[PDB]
Amino acid sequence: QVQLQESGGGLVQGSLRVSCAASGRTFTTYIMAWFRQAPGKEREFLAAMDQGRIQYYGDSVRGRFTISRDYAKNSVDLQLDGLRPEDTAVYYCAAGAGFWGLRTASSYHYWGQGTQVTVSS
Amino acid sequence: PKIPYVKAIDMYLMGCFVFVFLALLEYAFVNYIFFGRGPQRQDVNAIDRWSRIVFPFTFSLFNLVYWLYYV
Amino acid sequence: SRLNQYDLLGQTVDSGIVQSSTGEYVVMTTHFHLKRKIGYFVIQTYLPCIMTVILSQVSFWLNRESVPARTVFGVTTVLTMTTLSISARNSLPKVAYATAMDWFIAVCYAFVFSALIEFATVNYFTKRGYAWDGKSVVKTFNSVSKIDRLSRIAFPLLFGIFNLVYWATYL
Amino acid sequence: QFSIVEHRLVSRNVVFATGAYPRLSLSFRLKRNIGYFILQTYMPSILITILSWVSFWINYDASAARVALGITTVLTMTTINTHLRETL
Ligand SMILES: *[C@@H]1O[C@H](CO)[C@@H](O[C@@H]2O[C@H](CO)[C@@H](O[C@@H]3O[C@H](CO[C@H]4O[C@H](CO)[C@@H](O)[C@H](O[C@H]5O[C@H](CO)[C@@H](O)[C@H](O)[C@@H]5O)[C@@H]4O)[C@@H](O)[C@H](O[C@H]4O[C@H](CO)[C@@H](O)[C@H](O)[C@@H]4O)[C@@H]3O)[C@H](O)[C@H]2NC(C)=O)[C@H](O)[C@H]1NC(C)=O
Ligand SMILES: CCCCCCCC/C=C/CCCCCCCC(=O)O[C@H](COC(=O)CCCCCCCCCCCCCCC)COP(=O)(O)OC[C@@H](O)CO
Ligand SMILES: CCCCCCCC(=O)OC[C@H](COP(=O)(O)O[C@@H]1[C@H](O)[C@H](O)[C@@H](OP(=O)(O)O)[C@H](OP(=O)(O)O)[C@H]1O)OC(=O)CCCCCCC
Ligand SMILES: CCCCCCCCCCCC(=O)OC[C@H](COP(=O)([O-])O)OC(=O)CCCCCCCCCCC
Ligand SMILES: CCCCCCCCCCCCCCCC(=O)O
Repeated sequence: QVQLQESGGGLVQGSLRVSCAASGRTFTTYIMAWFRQAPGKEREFLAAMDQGRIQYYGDSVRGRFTISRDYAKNSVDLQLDGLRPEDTAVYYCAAGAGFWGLRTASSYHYWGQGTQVTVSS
Repeated sequence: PKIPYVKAIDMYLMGCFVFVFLALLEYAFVNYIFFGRGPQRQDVNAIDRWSRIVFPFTFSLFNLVYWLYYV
Repeated sequence: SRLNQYDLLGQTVDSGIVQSSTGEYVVMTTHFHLKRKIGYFVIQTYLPCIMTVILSQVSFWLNRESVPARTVFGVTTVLTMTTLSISARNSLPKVAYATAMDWFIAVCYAFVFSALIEFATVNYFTKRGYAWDGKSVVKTFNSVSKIDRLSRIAFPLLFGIFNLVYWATYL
Repeated sequence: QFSIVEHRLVSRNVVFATGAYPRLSLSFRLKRNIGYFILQTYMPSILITILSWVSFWINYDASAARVALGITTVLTMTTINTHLRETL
């Protein structure tokens, strides 16, 4: 079975780093991405990296969040700087070749359990 | 040349393959009707006589359809 | 759209950043979404393999006393599957892992192998070396093999379930 | 077909007769993957060889069946070898 375990903090007053380790399959050729889901059931694209180390970002989090990949370890990391209260949400790690997508959740065939992140002021 | 989609040559070869497959299945049917259902009863020649006419006629009809639809 | 085996569904246009050893660079990207055409492989590979498996299963309906007929039939069916598998894999790139059509071909090849083994097992228990005379009500005669009788159900059923699982998994 | 097991970098001065010339070398160790060959070549050969043993369980008097089985297994193995030679 293919799993995407997610690690990272959940409470910050702030900087954070959310890591995602993939097991069960080698995702060298796949586009590894991060999605956000705030309360109300809407999934938001945040960042993505492809085999060419090319970083795509959403407009809402452009220049703030940084996505990186460790191809040897088959993992993807998302560094979050400049957190605000509205960033409180569940962050999902996703992988899959981007067909009709690269910004749509439907193009990713693998998803992580998710990580809750909260910010308090 | 390798053109990966269906062409007229593919249809003709497929039809001929289906015809030879059906001839072999026809003999299998004859053998089953004789040795399989035969003990229970107590005409395979009728089946063979039917096949001798139907197979050439059906193949001729297939050839006519192929050589009219494409030419 | 000068594509033979693909359908160009559309394009997705985007922009991004690449952080290389020499600095950060803006990279403008487009993604052309292609879907392969399946009809060629249906007519040339899948469907002849299916009919060859059906042929290999038709052996169960012949009388058990036709030993040379069924032997030649099964072994020539194995040869036909070998030819079809070779021709099928001639038209693939040399990837390592197994494609879906490779699994289909392997399963069909295993099916014809098992059909020939089934005939061998049926022949092992055949007693008399002569078939039904044609004018007797059952001199004794060989009974219809139980192995053949339930193989006529088991083999097409298993092939149908495999076909359903295969064509639901990928389509 | 391959997977890069390891890559190495080495810098060395080749001591040529005129003098020492600098050199760098980037080496890759490639391991071939056998999923291709387990299915394409090994499995049909093994199963044809297994089918060739079915002749032993057929009665000795059934000459036509045993002969057809053996010689057609020979023909199938020849076909496999020849077409494998062509493709590889
Ligand atoms: C694939 O296969 C290729 C084979 O073609 C592999 O290539 C060879 O790789 C190995 C390492 O994997 C190389 O070994 C090393 O070379 C270094 C060079 O350092 C030296 O160079 C100085 C000049 O710049 C030289 O004065 C010193 O001395 C020796 O070196 C000269 C060469 O100039 C040589 O003639 C003698 O051997 C001298 O004794 C200086 O040492 C060398 O340092 C390495 O040795 C070290 O390892 C131990 C443990 O770390 C260390 O403590 C020691 O100091 C020891 O010296 C080692 O010899 C080799 O040179 C390569 N050969 C060629 C032809 O390229 C490749 O690695 C494989 N890769 C894969 C991925 O499979
Ligand atoms: C007893 C044992 C029981 C075992 C059970 C056996 C059951 C048999 C399973 C069959 C699966 C068939 C494959 C189905 C895969 C789905 C494929 C499909 O969607 O159909 C089209 C392709 O096929 C095609 O047009 C190609 C069609 C070729 C038709 C050739 C006629 C052959 C007639 C001879 C009789 C055939 C039936 C025999 C089956 C046993 C799609 O393409 P489309 O249209 O969008 O665009 C044009 C095209 O060129 C590009 O796709
Ligand atoms: C697909 C699942 C197949 C299950 C098959 C299993 C089906 C099964 O269990 O039946 C028994 C079978 C032999 O059955 P089979 O019909 O061939 O043999 C009949 C019977 O067993 C006696 O030999 C004879 O009756 P009798 O003594 O004279 O009264 C009769 O001859 P006759 O009376 O006409 O003269 C024979 O026809 O032996 C195996 O187990 C095969 C090994 C497993 C092989 C597995 C092959 C895959
Ligand atoms: C006793 C019978 C022996 C027959 C063997 C010899 C057959 C030779 C037939 C010649 C076929 C031929 O050249 O037809 C060409 C024309 C098209 O002409 P063009 O204007 O395109 O150049 O027509 C066409 O468009 C191609 C049609 C092909 C016809 C197929 C003939 C079927 C033969 C039945 C064999 C039993
Ligand atoms: C390694 C397998 C080779 C090919 C298949 C040979 C076996 C098929 C014939 C079955 C013989 C075994 C019958 C056992 C019945 C008994 O108990 O006597």
